[PDB]
Amino acid sequence: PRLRSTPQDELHDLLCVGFGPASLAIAIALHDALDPRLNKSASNIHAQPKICFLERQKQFAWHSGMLVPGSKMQISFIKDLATLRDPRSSFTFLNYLHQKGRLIHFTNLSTFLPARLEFEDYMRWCAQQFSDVVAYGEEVVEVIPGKSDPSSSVVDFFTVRSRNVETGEISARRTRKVVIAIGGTAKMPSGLPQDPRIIHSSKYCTTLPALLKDKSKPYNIAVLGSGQSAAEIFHDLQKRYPNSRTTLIMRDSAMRPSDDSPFVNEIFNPERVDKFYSQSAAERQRSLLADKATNYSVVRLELIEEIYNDMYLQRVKNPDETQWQHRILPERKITRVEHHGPQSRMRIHLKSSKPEVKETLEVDALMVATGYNRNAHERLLSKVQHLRPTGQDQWKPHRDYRVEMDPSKVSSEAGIWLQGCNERTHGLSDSLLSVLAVRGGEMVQSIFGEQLERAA
Amino acid sequence: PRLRSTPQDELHDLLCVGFGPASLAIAIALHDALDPRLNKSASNIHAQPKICFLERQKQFAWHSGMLVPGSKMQISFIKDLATLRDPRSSFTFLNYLHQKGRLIHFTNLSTFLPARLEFEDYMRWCAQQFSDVVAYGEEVVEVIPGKSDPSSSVVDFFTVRSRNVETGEISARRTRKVVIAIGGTAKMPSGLPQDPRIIHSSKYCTTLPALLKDKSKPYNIAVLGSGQSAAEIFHDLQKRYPNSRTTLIMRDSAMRPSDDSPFVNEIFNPERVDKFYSQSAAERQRSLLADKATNYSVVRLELIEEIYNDMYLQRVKNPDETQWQHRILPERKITRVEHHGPQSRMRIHLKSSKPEVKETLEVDALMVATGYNRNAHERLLSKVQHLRPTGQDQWKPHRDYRVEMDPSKVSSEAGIWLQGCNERTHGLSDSLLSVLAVRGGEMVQSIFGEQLERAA
Amino acid sequence: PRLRSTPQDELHDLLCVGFGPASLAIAIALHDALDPRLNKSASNIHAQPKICFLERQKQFAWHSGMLVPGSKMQISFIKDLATLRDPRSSFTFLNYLHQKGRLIHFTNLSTFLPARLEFEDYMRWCAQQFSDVVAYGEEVVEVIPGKSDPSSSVVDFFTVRSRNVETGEISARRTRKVVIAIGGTAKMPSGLPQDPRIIHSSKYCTTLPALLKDKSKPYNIAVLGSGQSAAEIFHDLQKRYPNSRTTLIMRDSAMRPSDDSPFVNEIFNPERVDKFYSQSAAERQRSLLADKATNYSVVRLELIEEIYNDMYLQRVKNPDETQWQHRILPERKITRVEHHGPQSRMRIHLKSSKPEVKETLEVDALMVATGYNRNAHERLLSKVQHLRPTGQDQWKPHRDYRVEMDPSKVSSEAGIWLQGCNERTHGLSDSLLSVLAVRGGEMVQSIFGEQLERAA
Amino acid sequence: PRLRSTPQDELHDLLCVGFGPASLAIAIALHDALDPRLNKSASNIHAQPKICFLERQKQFAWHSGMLVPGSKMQISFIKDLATLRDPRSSFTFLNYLHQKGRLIHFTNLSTFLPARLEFEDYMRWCAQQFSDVVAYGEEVVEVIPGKSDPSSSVVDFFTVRSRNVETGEISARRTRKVVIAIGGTAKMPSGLPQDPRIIHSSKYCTTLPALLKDKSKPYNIAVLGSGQSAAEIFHDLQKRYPNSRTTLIMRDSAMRPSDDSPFVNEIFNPERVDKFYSQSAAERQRSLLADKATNYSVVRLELIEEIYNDMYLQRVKNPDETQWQHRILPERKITRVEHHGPQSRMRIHLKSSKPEVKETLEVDALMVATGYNRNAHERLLSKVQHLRPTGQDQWKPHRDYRVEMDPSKVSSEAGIWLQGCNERTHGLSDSLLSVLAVRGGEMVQSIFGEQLERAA
Ligand SMILES: Cc1cc2nc3c(=O)[nH]c(=O)nc-3n(C[C@H](O)[C@H](O)[C@H](O)COP(=O)(O)OP(=O)(O)OC[C@H]3O[C@@H](n4cnc5c(N)ncnc54)[C@H](O)[C@@H]3O)c2cc1C
Ligand SMILES: Cc1cc2nc3c(=O)[nH]c(=O)nc-3n(C[C@H](O)[C@H](O)[C@H](O)COP(=O)(O)OP(=O)(O)OC[C@H]3O[C@@H](n4cnc5c(N)ncnc54)[C@H](O)[C@@H]3O)c2cc1C
Ligand SMILES: Cc1cc2nc3c(=O)[nH]c(=O)nc-3n(C[C@H](O)[C@H](O)[C@H](O)COP(=O)(O)OP(=O)(O)OC[C@H]3O[C@@H](n4cnc5c(N)ncnc54)[C@H](O)[C@@H]3O)c2cc1C
Ligand SMILES: Cc1cc2nc3c(=O)[nH]c(=O)nc-3n(C[C@H](O)[C@H](O)[C@H](O)COP(=O)(O)OP(=O)(O)OC[C@H]3O[C@@H](n4cnc5c(N)ncnc54)[C@H](O)[C@@H]3O)c2cc1C
Repeated sequence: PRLRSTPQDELHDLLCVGFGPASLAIAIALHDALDPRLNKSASNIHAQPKICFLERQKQFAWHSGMLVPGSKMQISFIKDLATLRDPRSSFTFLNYLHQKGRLIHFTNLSTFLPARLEFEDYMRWCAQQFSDVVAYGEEVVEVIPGKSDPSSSVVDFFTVRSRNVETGEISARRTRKVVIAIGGTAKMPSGLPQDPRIIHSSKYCTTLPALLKDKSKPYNIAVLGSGQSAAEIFHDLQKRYPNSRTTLIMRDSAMRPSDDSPFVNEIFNPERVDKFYSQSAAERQRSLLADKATNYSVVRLELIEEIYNDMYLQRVKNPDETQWQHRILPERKITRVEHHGPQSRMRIHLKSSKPEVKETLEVDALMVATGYNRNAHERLLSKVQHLRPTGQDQWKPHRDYRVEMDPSKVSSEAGIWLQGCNERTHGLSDSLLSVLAVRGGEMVQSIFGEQLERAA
Repeated sequence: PRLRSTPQDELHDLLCVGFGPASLAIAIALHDALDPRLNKSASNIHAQPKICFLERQKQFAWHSGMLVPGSKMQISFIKDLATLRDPRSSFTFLNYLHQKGRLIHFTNLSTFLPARLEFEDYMRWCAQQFSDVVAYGEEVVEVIPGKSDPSSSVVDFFTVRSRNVETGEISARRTRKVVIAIGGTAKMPSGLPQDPRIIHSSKYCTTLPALLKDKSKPYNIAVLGSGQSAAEIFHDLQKRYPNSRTTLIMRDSAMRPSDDSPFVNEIFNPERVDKFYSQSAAERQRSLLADKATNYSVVRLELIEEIYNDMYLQRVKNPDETQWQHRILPERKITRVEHHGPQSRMRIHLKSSKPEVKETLEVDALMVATGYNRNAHERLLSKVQHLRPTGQDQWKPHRDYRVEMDPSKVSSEAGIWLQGCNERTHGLSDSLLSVLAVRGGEMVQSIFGEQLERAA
Repeated sequence: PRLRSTPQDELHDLLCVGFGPASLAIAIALHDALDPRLNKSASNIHAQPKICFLERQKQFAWHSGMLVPGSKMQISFIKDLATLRDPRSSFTFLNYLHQKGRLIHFTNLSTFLPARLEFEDYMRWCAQQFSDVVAYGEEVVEVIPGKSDPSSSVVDFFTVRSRNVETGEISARRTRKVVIAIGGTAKMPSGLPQDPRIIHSSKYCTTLPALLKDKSKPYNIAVLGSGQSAAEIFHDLQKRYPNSRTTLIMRDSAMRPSDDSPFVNEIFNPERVDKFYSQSAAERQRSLLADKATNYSVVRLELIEEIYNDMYLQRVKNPDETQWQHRILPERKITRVEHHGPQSRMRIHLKSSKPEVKETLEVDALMVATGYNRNAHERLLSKVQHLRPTGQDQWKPHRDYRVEMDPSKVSSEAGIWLQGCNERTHGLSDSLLSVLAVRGGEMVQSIFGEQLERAA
Repeated sequence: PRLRSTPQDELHDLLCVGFGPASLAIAIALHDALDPRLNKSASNIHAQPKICFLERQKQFAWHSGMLVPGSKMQISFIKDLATLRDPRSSFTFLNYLHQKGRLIHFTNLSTFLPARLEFEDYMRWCAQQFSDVVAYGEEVVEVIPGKSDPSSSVVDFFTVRSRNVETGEISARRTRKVVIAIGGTAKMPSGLPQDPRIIHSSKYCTTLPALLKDKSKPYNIAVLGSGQSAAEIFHDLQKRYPNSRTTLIMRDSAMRPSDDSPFVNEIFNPERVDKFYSQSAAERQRSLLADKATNYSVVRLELIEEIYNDMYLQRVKNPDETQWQHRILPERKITRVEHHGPQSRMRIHLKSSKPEVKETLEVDALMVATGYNRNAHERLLSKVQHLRPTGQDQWKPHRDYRVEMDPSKVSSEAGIWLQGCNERTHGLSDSLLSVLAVRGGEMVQSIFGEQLERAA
């Protein structure tokens, strides 16, 4: 079963916004549902669904700005894009390794946690097989309701408009159903001024070398935050700029270890989504807070220990902490950034993070590892907001990820699904790779179920 | 320097209540301060301080009710009773091993974490060297103020009364200064009824075998809680009663790993007590909460993984969880205990721990691993409460552990020190062994400083 | 593709002796070669090959006498019966877990090394799918050459005779090709007398409980050897007989760790068989000796450390080694066994293992963990020996495992293949599970290649 | 007790050649034997023994040419220079940490294996306390027998002559007793030509940067060998020369893991020296061979795994091994070195290491990590050879390390002791730090016993 491209002017069955892991999992699940080898009823399928994926990136990439050398996956390779739904799938990580002549070699490592670089290539290899149905260099700018009968009051399709990233021309594609799977945006502290020397972690590998071109120069470089991203950048900087002075600034008193214990981590199981979803708003908010240390503002223990050991090595060489080349400043917040000075160094003013004073740093660059927001789907959906039930000022995704729309305004064949931004309703596993294989399988059934039943 | 006993009728310089690790650390620090080999000025000491320790236990023991087989220390052997203050001390763990012909053998293990049994013997070996100045089988029942001039309004000594545990006779001992180092009491949920089949974790090894005498019998045994004590008991029961059905009942959703990461665990450093003490009440309460996972309601990762692996082994044998010999029931609370029935089994009624229904268990015994309180010193000190500054209805320990008393009611030579119950003012390390060597050294200086300066 | 049984009187294409992992891997590879889903050319296959497997065991079991509780696999689950040849196979370990509803649960363990019990069930589950073509309770007793034209001098088939284990009746089955995959036999020291109290490790779980029925009795039990089997039995005995005195007797000075380092362990790679096979007899013998510590007379480090820790715990309780409940006696050999005494205890006489005296032990049982031989195929093949090239007094397997036979005495369609006894020619991976998936694939091509090419 | 210097012209009680760890352990043991705090009888000592140490290095250093960044100790810090003999000693590693204000900080690492840099500083700190009795920049060139009565036939003292390393002047010092503790020499393959580009591992940090001054240059660098030194250099080169192509050449098929298992490693226990020494020459040679993997031609597992992981990362980027930046060439030997060419690169000719052809490498430098010999003491002792028993052409050290000399030629007060070269008679622990504390204690008793008994 090879998915063929649909002409731009034809009515699509599905239009996915984004082609990151979440969308890729849906594409794979669709391939597998139409594979007569994997699914018996697939022989009876006559027509290929008309499908298209829109991705703003020029080609498949997985958080390329954070592909720090030596950087490792944080989940078992078994939770790849296909295995948890079907180990027989040709899209498993193990089958990818086999296709590359690397299976025996990966096995000899005895590791569940491949390099981020390797796992990106696996997903890239997966993504390449859907090149006929993916349009790269397309940034979706809006989703617009359409009525096949304009004189009526019922919406039965959607228009998706995207801007070509190279040339800036706007194209439209019409579809019965939309999936929005666009991940998250860089989250910056509101207090920080805009400056080329102030860069979010997500652009670390991509944009910092352009700013600090000489690797041997004695720069002063600061890192803000204490999550995984901060730890990785802080650690890497010591290798990438050997003569640099680095400072880690955090409002917490310490880097804290991620919770990887097996009982707690069962919250990430695919079957647990039903259980999480069915809870009340108060119980869900309570559960997410209670299990926060699995995912947010936490560092893998092994990395913490490495950094800590480097700190002690500095202590051996020099007992005076103020003289260390690489330093951690706990329980601090940035009150002022001076960035209009003649010199190439900004002046960062610090105070105690403690509730109701401190030093100053001269830095060539500030890396801001302050996490992400997942609200970008809102802007894409503003023109379809009036289709929601009257008075409801927020999108409400059902268990199957389809947003609630007023039944009398929107036809049953038309719909919009959200992926990767539903943590509040679906649990901590929603933004991760943990349930993507199973969720992909669910999504295909939700969207293409009518066609798949006919063949079944 | 061998500490000789003081006659019961003589005025003591110091009377310590309790002879657990905290008091033992003080005894060792005193020995070391008078040791001319360790402290040069010690030659000039002419008089041995008149000192006595009162312990209710018949002999030195360290949480004997929880000496579960295979049970391990949770801190490095380096934080023993002497090393952090002076590695040259004859009371180090390494010197103990040397004295037992076991030093090379411990070394070959490559472990920082000795069995609790071994560390108890080390402390027992330490304790034995002070047998002249320790009175076992003495439970202190009250501390009473005394005035060397009864017609005056100034208190300058204390009377300590203790009841002989075997024979019940009351003895009095007079002292200028008192240390109260009595650890904690068993904490029981208020809702649970009194019953011989309901036993606190602290009495697990000591009292459960008396209740369930036949090791091969198919008992039903429940464990309440999800901290270290619960995990250890739950795990051990499977070895101790091979044919038993065990249930772990917890209000939390999972066992959670203790935080042993190196940056966070620096809060346990001796030098950090100054920093913690100097903070405000709000900041201290905030800090203790933030670092709770280092010590409370947490299980060492390795034990969690073991228990989890045992659970998966049960899954391999039987896919139906309700049929498992050993089970965990998360997010539950006990609403009712039926314990007046004719049969030897109580009936435990369960409900969801979730805020505003569930099963019933028939159990031969309920092990209650619900932690400890440290308020027992209050009852001992009721008759000295009037010596506090007017209106102050709680004991306030200074940095050096001496409680605040009204300067015009209490002479400068008389005082009371608290040890092991000061977490609120001194930090998380207060109840542990972490700072005992250093704290012991501090205590000796605070209490015997005037004499030690004369020789200095 | 479901393999149907062949009537006993029909000429088979293949007859496999044994249905252990090696034969099971061949069955799976055949299933996969005929699976049109996995192999495209398989559609064109018209006729199912006539195949049969003969197994002496009543049902599939994997070293059941050594299924010690808690006993673990020593290779990655990835080297299962199918994955290294094809990750898409329905016979992978991961697909088995999926079929049992256990995939997510195994994943949460983060282990490459499943319990031996679990891996046995996986293989059992695999084996069950071939029940139509496997005859259990059949012990093959001889292989006899046949000539379709008896007046000629050319052998073109083989007769395989097996004795029914329950009823003892002899059945014959004729085949063009034979595979002998019968594993190894218990290896006993020649010096030891025959006695019910002297039991090889391979019968430990199965036969020792019949001899020592009371688990609480204070037996004396000895273990001879220092390989993995000895370590496991010695360790287990302490749990299985809590009041017993156990002795480990070894001629070496210590238990030695298995080599699991990644560069050395590449010898176990499937591609390395070509390289090993092509070497001279002297170079192969040299290589096997050099890499012996990967597999023979070695104990997994983690088990050594456990046992060692138990020994140190005994030291803590009692400093006098001669009084320990569980002891290791290094550098000893057994010179005499007294087993005609009135009492239930044999008397074992010991001497120094050192080249050119010692204690005596009274034991209820001696467990002999002295490894295996793989020469049992010789007895099965005695009547076909005359078919070898003149003067050649040993079976010579080619790279593809087919033994050399005189071309003028044996027709090209007839042949005999050896599996699991070819370490001398094919390398250390030959007796293990390491190359079974790939070897199975090779074997199917070697044996059924002509038919598979026609469809190709 | 502070050891004061002896005038050069006075008869010494002891003259030690070398001031590495072995000699330092003797100095510490002497300090401790005279310390009235540690040894009670020490008060009665009236006279300080006249002692001197001669060291060719300008100051204390511990294998400075191999202080590779991140390089770690391979034995527990507990086997330092004093602890195994006396934990109360002021020369323990833990007391050193305390003296540096680093004790709490080392403890928080939870490691038994300090950096080689840290352990060097510890020993340096130890060494500094004996600066009065150590002469640096003195290379001992010969040991000469002396007779206090020249007309007699009895030798009763020794003359030790050393050359000043800076100025080259020869000085003589007379002593009753000599200790030779000079470690080992660089061992080079006889086949390799002399060349500045061919450097032994022992001079890696010291001399390679002088040869290859530009760290960013694309050099080709080869490493010969497969022991710990080779692995460390090979690994380090990748960090030190990021753009370089490195090749590891080894005659073995793989890097092999050091044996660190606890039962085997008991051979390193101090008490085991008696047992080893008492064995025959054949049994000792047999034992050393059997336990070789503890110490020789082996790499710590963790380093092997790191290097292996780096190799697999190269495989991910490029599947063609011949194109890798860093390569391992197993089972090779160097047959020819071309080093008279005009270019700065030598041409290394390789062949199979296999017993009775291969590539060529162009390299800027060859690092030769081929281990050490310990025969340098022979040259120092040639002029005293005639004092041995007639016909005996090798030095025979007793259990107490004193060489056998003819009783009628050498007076009982005069003697020579060997340290660090006695592996053949005393075991594998002889060249290591494992028994230095205890051996130091033994040596002091052997040499100064008569004086120490008088005070006892
Ligand atoms: C550095 C890093 C490492 C991580 N490692 C792990 C890990 O090891 N394991 C794990 O489980 N999780 C990990 N995560 C969590 C992460 O959320 C998931 O791995 C994954 O990226 C989520 O997939 P997604 O498709 O929802 O979002 P994304 O991966 O962000 O993909 C969304 C795609 O949509 C595209 N897009 C966005 N806007 C538009 C638009 N307007 N028009 C068209 N296209 C658009 C983007 O270019 C992007 O390619 C990591 C996250 C980061 C930042
Ligand atoms: C099972 C268990 C394991 C632990 N393991 C560790 C560990 O590995 N590391 C660590 O740092 N901490 C550990 N702890 C924390 C523990 O608080 C300390 O190790 C230590 O016991 C504290 O010493 P203490 O002297 O303050 O209190 P205690 O140890 O309780 O000693 C107080 C003594 O006072 C006696 N006493 C009480 N009342 C009276 C009275 N009225 N009259 C006379 N005598 C009296 C008691 O008998 C007792 O002996 C553990 C605690 C438990 C329960
Ligand atoms: C306790 C133990 C644990 C092991 N664990 C591992 C591991 O974790 N990983 C690993 O790679 N290797 C392991 N091995 C090595 C082992 O050799 C292989 O796992 C595997 O058993 C080899 O398969 P086989 O089919 O060649 O031989 P076997 O497993 O012995 O199977 C041969 C079969 O032939 C049958 N048979 C014998 N004679 C006759 C006859 N005359 N007629 C009919 N049938 C007959 C036998 O009943 C048996 O079922 C282990 C071995 C042992 C003993
Ligand atoms: C890189 C490296 C790391 C090691 N790490 C460890 C480890 O972690 N643990 C361990 O147990 N062992 C280790 N070893 C083994 C090592 O042998 C010991 O640690 C230790 O160096 C032995 O001490 P020594 O005094 O016998 O010899 P050395 O350390 O070699 O000291 C002998 C001294 O004599 C001096 N000398 C030599 N000739 C003369 C002369 N003619 N005149 C005057 N002075 C002279 C030398 O300068 C030297 O300082 C290591 C060895 C190496 C090379």
